[PDB]
Amino acid sequence: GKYNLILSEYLSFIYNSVQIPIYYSSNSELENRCIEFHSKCLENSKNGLSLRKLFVEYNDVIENATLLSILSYSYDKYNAVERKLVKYAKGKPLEADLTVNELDYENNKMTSELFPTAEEYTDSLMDPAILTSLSSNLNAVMFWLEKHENDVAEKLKVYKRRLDLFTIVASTINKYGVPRHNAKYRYEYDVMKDKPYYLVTWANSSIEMLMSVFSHDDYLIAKELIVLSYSNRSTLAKLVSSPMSILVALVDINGTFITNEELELEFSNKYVRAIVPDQTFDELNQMLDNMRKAGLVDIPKMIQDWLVDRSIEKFPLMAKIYSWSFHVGFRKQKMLDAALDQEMYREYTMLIRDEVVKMLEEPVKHDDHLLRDSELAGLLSMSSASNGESRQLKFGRKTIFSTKKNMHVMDDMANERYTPGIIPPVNVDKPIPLGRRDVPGRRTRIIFILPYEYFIAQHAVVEKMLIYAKHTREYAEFYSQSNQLLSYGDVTRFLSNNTMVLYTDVSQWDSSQHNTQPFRKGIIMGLDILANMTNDAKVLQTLNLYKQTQINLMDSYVQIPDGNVIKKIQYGAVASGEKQTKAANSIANLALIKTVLSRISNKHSFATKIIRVDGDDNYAVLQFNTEVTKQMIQDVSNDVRETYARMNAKVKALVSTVGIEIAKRYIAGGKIFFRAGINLLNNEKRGQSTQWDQAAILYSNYIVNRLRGFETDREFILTKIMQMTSVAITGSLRLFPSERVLTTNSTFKVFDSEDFIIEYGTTVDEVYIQRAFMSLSSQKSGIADEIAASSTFKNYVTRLSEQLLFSKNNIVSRGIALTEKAKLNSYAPISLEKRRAQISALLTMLQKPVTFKSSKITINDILRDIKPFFTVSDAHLPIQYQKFMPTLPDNVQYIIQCIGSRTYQIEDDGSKSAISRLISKYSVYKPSIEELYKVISLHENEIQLYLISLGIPKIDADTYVGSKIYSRDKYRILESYVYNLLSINYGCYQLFDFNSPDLEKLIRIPFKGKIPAVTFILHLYAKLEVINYAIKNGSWISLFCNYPKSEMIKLWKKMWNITSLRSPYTNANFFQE
RNA sequence: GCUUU
Repeated sequence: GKYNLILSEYLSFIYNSVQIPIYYSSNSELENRCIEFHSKCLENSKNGLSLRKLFVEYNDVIENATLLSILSYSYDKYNAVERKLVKYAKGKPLEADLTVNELDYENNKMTSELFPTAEEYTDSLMDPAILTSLSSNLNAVMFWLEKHENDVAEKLKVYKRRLDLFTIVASTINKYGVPRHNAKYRYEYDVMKDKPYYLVTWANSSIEMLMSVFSHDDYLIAKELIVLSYSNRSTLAKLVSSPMSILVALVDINGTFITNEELELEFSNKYVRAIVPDQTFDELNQMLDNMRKAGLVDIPKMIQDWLVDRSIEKFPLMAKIYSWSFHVGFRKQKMLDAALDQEMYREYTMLIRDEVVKMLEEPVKHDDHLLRDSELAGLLSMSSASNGESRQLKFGRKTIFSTKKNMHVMDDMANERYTPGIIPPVNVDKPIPLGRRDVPGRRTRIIFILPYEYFIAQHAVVEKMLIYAKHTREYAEFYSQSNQLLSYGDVTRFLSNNTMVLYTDVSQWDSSQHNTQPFRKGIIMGLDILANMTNDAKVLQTLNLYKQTQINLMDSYVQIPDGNVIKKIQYGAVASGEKQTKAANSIANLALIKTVLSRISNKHSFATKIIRVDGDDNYAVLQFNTEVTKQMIQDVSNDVRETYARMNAKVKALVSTVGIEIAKRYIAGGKIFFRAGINLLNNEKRGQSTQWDQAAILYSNYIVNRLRGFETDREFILTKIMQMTSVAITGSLRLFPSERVLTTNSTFKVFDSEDFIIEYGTTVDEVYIQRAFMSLSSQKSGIADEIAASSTFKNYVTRLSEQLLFSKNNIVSRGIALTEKAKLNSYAPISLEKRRAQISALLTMLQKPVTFKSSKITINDILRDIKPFFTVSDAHLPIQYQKFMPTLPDNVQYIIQCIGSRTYQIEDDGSKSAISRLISKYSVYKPSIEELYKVISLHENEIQLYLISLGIPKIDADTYVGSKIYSRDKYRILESYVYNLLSINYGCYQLFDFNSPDLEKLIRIPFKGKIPAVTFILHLYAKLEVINYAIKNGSWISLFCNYPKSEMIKLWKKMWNITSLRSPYTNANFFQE
C-alpha cells in the first residue's frame, strides 16, 4: 500500500505554497462519512484552515474506507523545474564533440545549425515520441534524490553514485535551460533552436540509465555511456555490444541444461572445453581497441579484466554491459540515408524453390479450401493500418479522409473499383510509399507500405507456409508452442569435445540487392511447380496472384522524402512490408545456411546434429570424427566466411564449441541470457495510445528488463506512473488516481501492487470499485456510429457474410459487424472521441463512484467464491534445480529452483479443440477463444446449426454434436479460455512449470463428486496462490481444499458466464509480443 | 497530423 504514501510525498514535494484525499466505501453509512469529509476538506481549504482536526474527526474514514484518489490544488505556474534544477547544476556542462558521427546531422550541433529556419525544422530525428515530458522526468529524479538524501551505508552510496550522474545531466541542461514541451509532448523549433538538437532525447536516456544504477559498476557504466552518448549518436551501442559475440565462445561449460526426448529442460553435468583460435583473440582485441579509440575507457577495461580467467561466475558484468548499451536511445537517421546503404546462387535458389514447394504441395494437391477462398480469407484478416495514400472517403453523408486499409477496401467495393484480380504495380509509375523501423545500435531500416491487393494475394499462402513451419524444427520461431528455453536447450544438447557450433548474423544479407534476384526467382519457380500440381481455378488464381506480387516487386521504386520533397528512387533490394516477410526471410536464411554448410564439407567431414534459423540469425551444430582443436575451428571458420564471401554476403560468421549469440538470445557458459535493452523514456514511434496505456506499457517494460537483468528503481517507475495517470480538472486542479484504482484487476489497471504477483479483489470495497469501472468500459463515438450506419459499410459486412456462410448468420454475424466497427479505432477522430468520453467518465467516477446493476461475471468473482474453502499450512520445498537463467531476480529464480520450469506455451486460444479444427477443415473462418467459449456452451441443436451455417457438412456436424470429443472440447475450451483470462503465458508466470510434481504435492484437493471445470479451477487457483506466496515470502505453503458438493454445482454455472476484462495492463502484455 | 508486419 506504499504507492499511496509515496504519491503524497511527491505532490507535497512538487507543490508548496493543498491535497484533498478522496475516499469511498462499499458501506452506506461509511460513504456518507466519506462524502461529509470531502466536503469539509474542500471548505476548509477554501478558507486556508487546517485539515488536521478533520482527519482526526473522520479517523474512521481514513482507517477503513478505501482511498480513491488525491486532489491537488496547486496555484503555481508549472515552473519549479527551472528553480529546482540549479542546486544540482554545479558541474561543468558537456561539450558536444561534433567530430564523432559520420552523417553531419547525427552530431549534437545546435538545432539552428541543422535547421536555420522554422520551416526546415523537424523533430523526426530526436522525438522521444512518448506521452511524458522531460520536465516531469527531471522532477521525478530530483524528488528521488531528496528522499534518499539522508540515507546511510550502501543505500547512501547508491544515492551518491546517482547524485554525481544527475549533476552531469543538470549542468548540461542548465547551460541552455529546460526545453518546454507542447500539449502533444513534442519539442518545437522555438524551444529547440537555441539548444543542442539531441538535448532532450539524450537527457531522457541518461536519466533512465542513472535511475537504474545501483552498484559501483552500474555507475561506472552509466557515466561512460552518458558522456559518450551526448556526442556519439551512431556507434556507441554497436561498439559496446559488439565484443559479446566473441565472449560467448570463450567461457567453459561446467554443467548445463539440455533438451530431452519429451522436449523439456533437464540438467546435464557435462563439461565442454571452450576452444578459441588465436585469430578470434585478435578480432576481439580489434573490437576492444575500437571501443578505446571512441573514447571508451572503463567499459573496455572491465571486459579486459574479465578476459584473464573468463569465468561464467564473473560473466554477469559482461551481460550487464551488453544490456546497458541499448539504453543510449534509438538511432533515428534520415529516410534517404537508411534507404541508401542498399552464378553461385544456383544451389541457394533451388533450396528456396524446393522449400516453398514442400510447404504447399499437400495443401495444393488436395485442393485446400483456404487456398481456394484465399481472397475471402484475406478480407477477414485485413488490418486497419496504411494502404499508402490519403484518400478522400465519403461515408453515408460524410466526406472525410483516411489512409486506413480497411476504409479503402470498403470504399473501393462500393464503387466497382475493388479489384484484387489486378495486383497494382510498384515501379516508377506507382512508387512504393515508405515506412521505417528504428532500433538501438543498429542502422535504420525501411518498410514497404504496399496496397491491400498485396496482403490479400499473399495471406492464405503464408498461413499454409507457417503451418508447415509450425511442425518443422529448423524454424525455431514457429515450431510448436515452443518458447525460447527449448531453443536454448537444443544448442546445449549436442555440445561436446567433438562438435562445434556455428552462429551467423545475416541481417545485412536480407537487405542486400544481391539477395533479391535469387529470392524472388526462387519463390516464383516454386510457385510454378505448385501450379502444375492442380487444375483448380480457385487454387491457380490465388496461386497465380502470389506469383504476380513477386514479379511486381522484382523491379520496385520507392518514394523517399528528401526534405519536404519526395524523390522517387529505384529500390532493387528486398525490404519488408509483405505478408510473406517473416516466413520468406526465414525460408531464405535456412536455405543460405544449408548452402554454406554443403559447400564447406567438400573439405571437412562433419555430421549435422541440428540446423536452425531464428529471425535474423541462423546456426548449426556440427559433429566431427575427431576432437576439435583451435586449428580445426579456424579452418572451418575461414572456409565458412569465404563461402559467405563468395556469395557476396556481408555477414558475421563465428565458430565455437560452447556458446552462441543471436539477436533474440545468447548462451554463455551453458547458461541462457536475454538482452535487457528495452528503452523506457524514449520510444521508437508515435502511436495512438493514451498516457494511461503508455504508463502501463512503461511498467510492462520495466518488468521485462528487470527479469532480463536491468532494473530501474521501482520508486522512479512509480513516480512516472503518478505523473502519467493524472488528469487535469482545470489549470490549478489536478486529480491523481489511487493505488486501488491503478492496480485492481479492472479495465483501468496499469500495474500490479507487487511485482510478479497479480491480485484479485478479495474485499467488498475492491469488488465495488471493480464493478464501477467496468460500467464505463466501452464509450460511444458518433463519428463511429455514422460510418457504422453508412451504406458502403453495411454492404461490406453483408458482402463478407454472404460469401462466408450458407445457412444462418448471427452468432457469427454479430461478430463480423463488430470486428469491423473496431478497425475504425485506428482512425484518430474516432479514437479521440473515445478518450474524451473516457476522461469525463473517469473524472466523475474518481469524484464519487456510481452504482451498477452488476449482473456481469468475471474471473475475479469466480476466484472470490473459491477462496474461503481452502486451508493454508506452512510447507517446505527444497531447491533442486540449478539456475540456468542467471539474471532473473531472486524471488522469481527461487520458484524455478523449487518447482522447475517449462519449455512451452499453454494453449490459450482453443485452437487445439476438435470443433475449432473441424471449422478449419471446411471454413476459412476463425472463431476466437471467446466465441468458441460461448458456442461450445450452446444447446446441442444450436451447435449443429452454427457448424452448418459455416459450411460444415451434415454427416460431420451431426457426428460431432454428440460424440465423446464434443463433451471433451467443452472442458478444453473453458480451460483454454481461463488460462487466457489469467495471463498464464505472460510476465513471470510463463516461466514456471505449472504441472510440477513438486508444486503438485503442495495442493491437496479431495474430489467430492467429479466435475472437470470445478476440479481444474480449484487446482489452478491453488497453484497460483501457493506460487504467489512463494514469490512474496521465499517460503512455501500447502493448500487443502474442503469445497462442498452443493457449492460446485453453483460454481459450474458461474464458470460458463465469465466476461473478459480489457485494460492498459492487458494491452501492455499483448503489446510486448 | 504521418506510421506495413
